[PDB]
Amino acid sequence: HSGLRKMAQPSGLVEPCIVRVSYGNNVLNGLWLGDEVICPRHVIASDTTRVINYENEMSSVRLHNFSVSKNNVFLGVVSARYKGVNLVLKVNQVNPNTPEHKFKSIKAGESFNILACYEGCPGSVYGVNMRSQGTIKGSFIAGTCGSVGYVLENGILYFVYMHHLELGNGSHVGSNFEGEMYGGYEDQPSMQLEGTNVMSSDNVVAFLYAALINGERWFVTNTSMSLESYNTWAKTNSFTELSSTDAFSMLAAKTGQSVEKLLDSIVRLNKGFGGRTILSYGSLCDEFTPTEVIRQMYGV
Ligand SMILES: *[C@H](O)[C@H](C[C@@H]1CCNC1=O)NC(=O)[C@H](CC(C)C)NC(=O)OCc1ccccc1
Repeated sequence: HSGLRKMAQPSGLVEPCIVRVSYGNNVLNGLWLGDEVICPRHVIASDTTRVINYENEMSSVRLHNFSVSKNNVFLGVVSARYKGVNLVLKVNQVNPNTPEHKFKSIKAGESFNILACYEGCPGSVYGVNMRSQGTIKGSFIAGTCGSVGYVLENGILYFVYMHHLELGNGSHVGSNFEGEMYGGYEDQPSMQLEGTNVMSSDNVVAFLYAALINGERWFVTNTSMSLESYNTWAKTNSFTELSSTDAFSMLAAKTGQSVEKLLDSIVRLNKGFGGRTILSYGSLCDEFTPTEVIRQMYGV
């Protein structure tokens, strides 16, 4: 009974890039790469608790009003441009600890790492999973805007997320480094709603395989459901369509349960667990990808 737990990738490369950026009373995090610092543009808003006119804020932006710092290092701001909802600051000094990196976007249902930082101090690291609506269930609180999401893929560091805001339902909204807010959300204190959650089927199947590997089998019966039939069902029950079962071959082989037996399990279990649990959860979990589960269980 090893169980199943959300893991992060190490944060070592990312920590030395974090700086503190402030403008007026606002204080948040920046990402210092080469001679550039990146942070949410709302750092410039004179009042972030009411609707913001960003065209009017930028016009009155005076560079000298920025304070960017790390340790005893105070960076000078030589210029500042919007890149979508991200503010981009050319500073007078190159970050000697800049790692080799690239930028990419995260897709619905994919996992990545958060380094959560409080006004410049990196404080925690934990894995997250992008929800259907482009949000994540982070744990962001006051001071953590500009915290950074990243993934390591074959020895290559990708920066993928910059944190911006929290929705009424406790879901969290961020941007990629092209300055597009994931899910299209605006960077405003509008009482925006997330929209309905569509659970990732691939991920829920991964999670059920993890439970089987761990010796929990109650939710498997002597019935299965074909991919096509399951997809017809998921379109009308807030689940994603499953395009292929190839992703799960290893899990199916190791557990002797076909993906199709687990599609049947989802349809039954979505109506309720009947008092029982699965890896301690009393409801379906879609936070782990198939790949995440295979590496964690087998190290492939
Ligand atoms: C920036 O650090 C901050 C992070 C929020 C604060 C608490 N949890 C978070 O994720 N972002 C904002 O304060 C943001 C500003 C833009 C909308 C211009 N406003 C916001 O997120 O309001 C929602 C909220 C605020 C305070 C507590 C709970 C939700």
